[PDB]
Amino acid sequence: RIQETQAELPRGSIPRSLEVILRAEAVESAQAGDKCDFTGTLIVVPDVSKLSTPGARAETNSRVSGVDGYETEGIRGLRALGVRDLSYRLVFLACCVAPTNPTAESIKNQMTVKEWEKVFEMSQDKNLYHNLCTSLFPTIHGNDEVKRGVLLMLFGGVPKTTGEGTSLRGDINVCIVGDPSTAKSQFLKHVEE
Amino acid sequence: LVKIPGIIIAASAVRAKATRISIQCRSCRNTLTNIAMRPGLEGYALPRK
Ligand SMILES: Nc1ncnc2c1ncn2[C@@H]1O[C@H](COP(=O)(O)OP(=O)(O)O)[C@@H](O)[C@H]1O
Ligand SMILES: [Mg+2]
Ligand SMILES: [Zn+2]
Repeated sequence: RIQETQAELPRGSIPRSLEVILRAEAVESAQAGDKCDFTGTLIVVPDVSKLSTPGARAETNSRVSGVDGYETEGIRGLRALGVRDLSYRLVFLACCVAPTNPTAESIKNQMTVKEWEKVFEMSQDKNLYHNLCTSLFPTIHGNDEVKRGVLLMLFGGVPKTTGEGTSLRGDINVCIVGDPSTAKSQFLKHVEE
Repeated sequence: LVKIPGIIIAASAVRAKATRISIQCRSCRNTLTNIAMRPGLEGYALPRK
């Protein structure tokens, strides 16, 4: 199942939902929560309980009439002429699925030479501690402690397990309490973006 | 349609043949009426339902 994104919403409208079908190799990809582009076809599939009122329907061209004792009444007449209700729904078949915007060895191999050059340039800078604070939060004034804490939470720690069957946390949790208008929701919005 | 001469040597008795028939149901006593029979030496098969 896929959903229309927020940027495509018109005034006062709920996002549209659509069904996508994957066949064979393309079945693997497109996990839940992703934001992806699809390329394929738009195809019509029949439906059953759409018509509570009579609508378009099919029949046979043969000019056949009933005989006494076998008169083409309701049920028998409909079954004899092969009448089917024409109901339909729209379904999308996908042949290509891609990310809208795109195991350490695998990550290293995926990156190109220029991307790896940029990564290495970033790696050996002490100002990485400072510049990352200003880059993610350019407009918010002060509160550098909160920026450092949020960056540390983003990078996170290492999880471990012990021999007795217990487990140890590797994640970090952060709480912010403040007076009104102290840019408290701006950090949340920036991290969401 | 054909035209043929001949000499008649045998003639059976005059009998009765039905052209319109009506039948009745055993249980609800409903009726089917005014069923047209075919001319000539042709029969008719009663319905079952
Ligand atoms: N230190 C700051 N630097 C820049 N803008 C600020 C700062 N403090 C407050 N603001 C502005 O004031 C508003 C604060 O509202 P908000 O952060 O939603 O308050 P709260 O999160 O406490 O409900 C924001 O729109 C923000 O633009
Ligand atoms: Mg707020
Ligand atoms: Zn009956």
